[PDB]
Amino acid sequence: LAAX
Amino acid sequence: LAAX
Amino acid sequence: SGFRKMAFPSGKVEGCMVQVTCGTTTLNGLWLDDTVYCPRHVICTAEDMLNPNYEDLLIRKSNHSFLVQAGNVQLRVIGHSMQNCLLRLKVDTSNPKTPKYKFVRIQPGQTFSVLACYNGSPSGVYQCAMRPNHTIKGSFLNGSCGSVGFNIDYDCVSFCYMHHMELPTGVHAGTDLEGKFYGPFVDRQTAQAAGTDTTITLNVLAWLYAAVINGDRWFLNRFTTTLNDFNLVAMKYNYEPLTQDHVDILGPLSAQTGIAVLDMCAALKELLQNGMNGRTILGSTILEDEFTPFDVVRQCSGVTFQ
Amino acid sequence: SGFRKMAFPSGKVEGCMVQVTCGTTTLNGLWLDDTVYCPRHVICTAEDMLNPNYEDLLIRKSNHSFLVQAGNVQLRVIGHSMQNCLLRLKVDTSNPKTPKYKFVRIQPGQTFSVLACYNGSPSGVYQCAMRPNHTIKGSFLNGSCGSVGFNIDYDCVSFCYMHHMELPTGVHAGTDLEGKFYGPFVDRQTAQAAGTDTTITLNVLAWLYAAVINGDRWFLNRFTTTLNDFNLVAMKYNYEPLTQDHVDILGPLSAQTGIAVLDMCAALKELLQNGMNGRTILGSTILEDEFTPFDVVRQCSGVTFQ
Repeated sequence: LAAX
Repeated sequence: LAAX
Repeated sequence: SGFRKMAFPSGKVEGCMVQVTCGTTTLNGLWLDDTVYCPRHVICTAEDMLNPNYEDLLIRKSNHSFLVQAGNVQLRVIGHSMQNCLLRLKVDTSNPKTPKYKFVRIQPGQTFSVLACYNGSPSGVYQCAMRPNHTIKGSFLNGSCGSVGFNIDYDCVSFCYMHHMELPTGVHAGTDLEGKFYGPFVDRQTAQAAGTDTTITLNVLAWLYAAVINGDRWFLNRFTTTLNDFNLVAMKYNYEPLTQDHVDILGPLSAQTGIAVLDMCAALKELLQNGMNGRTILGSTILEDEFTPFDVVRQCSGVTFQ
Repeated sequence: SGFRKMAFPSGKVEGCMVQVTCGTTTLNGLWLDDTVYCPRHVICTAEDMLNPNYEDLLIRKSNHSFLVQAGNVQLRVIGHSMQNCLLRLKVDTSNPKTPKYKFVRIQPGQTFSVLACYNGSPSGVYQCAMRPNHTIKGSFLNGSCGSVGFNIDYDCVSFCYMHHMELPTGVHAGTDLEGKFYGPFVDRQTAQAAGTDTTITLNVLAWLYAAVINGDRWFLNRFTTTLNDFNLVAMKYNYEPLTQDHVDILGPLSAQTGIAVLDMCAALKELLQNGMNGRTILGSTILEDEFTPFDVVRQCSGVTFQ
C-alpha cells in the first residue's frame, strides 16, 4: 500500500 | 507462407 | 496473423518525461509546454505519508523547493499550484518535444499503454486494462510514481493515467491527469485495499471475435441466448453483466464474422459451464479480458480467414 | 511488484522508420545514417515470389527505381547494393535521428522488442522470443515486412530482426540486419514450414525465480536433482535439455533467492509431473518461457520479498  |  | 498484447509506440511520450525532486523524494513528471505534472506526494517524507495535509505541506514550499531535470538540463520552476492529487509546476522553458495531446479520463474495462520510468528515464512499455475495481495490474518498482498511461490516436497522445501507489495485493492505483484518482483510493499510507474484481465480459467477447477473424471457430455452438439468461450465468462466474450497449459495441466485429452477438454469448456461456479442457484460444489456455473491441479492430485483419 | 511482458521504449527506433516502394510493392525500411535497410523482396511482384532470382531482378533496377519516404519528405536514393536477403539503399541525407546502434545476431531463446510498422509509420510495440525453431510468435499483417526487432542497452539500440514472412502456422520468420535469415527459411513462396518447437527451459526456470523474488514459494519442494535426471524428465515433456552453462547463467537469480539451481530444477521437474492444478504462478495458469534471466533481473526488484 506504498506510494511508489 | 507469404512474404509480408 | 498472430495476436499479441500490443502497446502504442512510446516516443511521443518519452520526450515528455522529466525528473522531479523535492527535498529527498525523487520521482517522474510529465513535461508539456511550460508545465510539469507530478504526484503531489513528492512534497512528502515517509512519516507524512501516514497522515499528510497537503495544503499545509505545500504552503511551506517555494518555487526553488522543486528541482526539475530534463536530460542533463535543469528546468527552473517559476510557478506551482496543486490540482487535486497532482502538482502543476510552471517552468522557464516550453517542451519543444510536446506532442499534440489531450487529457482523458478512461472508463473501467478500457486499456492503455504504460511507459514505466525511473528518475525521469523511460525503461519499458506495456499494456494493461483499467480493472472494474479501478486498479491496474502493472509492474512498478520504487521510483515509478509519475509514470504515465496513454493511448495514441493519429498523432494525438491521450494521457489517462499517472502512477501513485501499490496496494497490498501487488496491484496499482493512480489518477487521471487532472489528479483525480481512479476508484476510492487516496494518496496516504492507510489501510485501503482493492475492492473485489470481476472479469470484463465485453473484452472476453471481443477476443472471441478476434479468434474467429484469425481463423478459429472451435468454441462456437448451435445455440443462442437471451441477454438476461446469459447474465444469470455470467454473474455466477463473476463476469460483469452484459448490457445492450455492450451488445451494440460488438456490432462491427459481429458484422465482420457473421456471428450474432447473442450467439457468441451462447458460445461464451458454454465455455464457462464446460471449460476449455486441453484446448487453447489464440494461444491462450484461459479466457482473456484485457483486449477491448477497439484493440481487436486495430490489431486484426479487416478480412476474416473464413 | 507485478510482472509483465515488457518492451523497450520504442522512440529511438521510431525515428529511423521509413517507407520503401519499388514498382507496386511498398514496405518499411530502416534508416540509419545515409543508409536505408529493407527486404530485398521489395523488388519482387507476386509471380516472382514463387521462384525469384534476385541477382537478375536487381540488375534491372536503377537508383530511381526506389522511392524512400521519411514522413512527407522524399529521400533520393544514390546507391544500392544487396546484402544477403536485404537491400542497402544509399540516400542523399543522413538520418539526424540516428541513435547509437549495433547490429547483433540473437540466439534462440533470447527476447527482443518488435516495433510493428505499416507504410513506414510505427503502429505498435510488443515483446517476443526467438523460438528454438527460429520463428517468432508475432502479430503481423500485410505490409509489416521490414519492421524491426531490437533491444536497448543504455542509449545503444541493438537491432537483431527484420521481418520478412509468415509461415502457414501463423508464426513469423525473418533476418538479422546483415540479411541472414534465422532458421532454414528463404525469401521465396515455397512449401517450407516451422520445424518442431521446444520449450525454453532456461526461461521457465528464470521466471520461477521471478516468482520467488516477488514473493511466492508454493511450487518449491524438499528435493534436489542431478542435471542428467532432470533432462530425462525434460525431454519427455518437450523442454530443451539444461546444460551446465544454463545452470551457470542462473547464478545471480539463485544467489538473490537462496535457491540452488538444481533445487529449482527439482521444483520444475515436479511441476511437469504433477501439474499446477488450479494454482497460478505470477498470474499464469501455465509455465511461461518468454522471459530470459536478463529480462527477470531488469524488471524485478533487486530485493527479494522474503
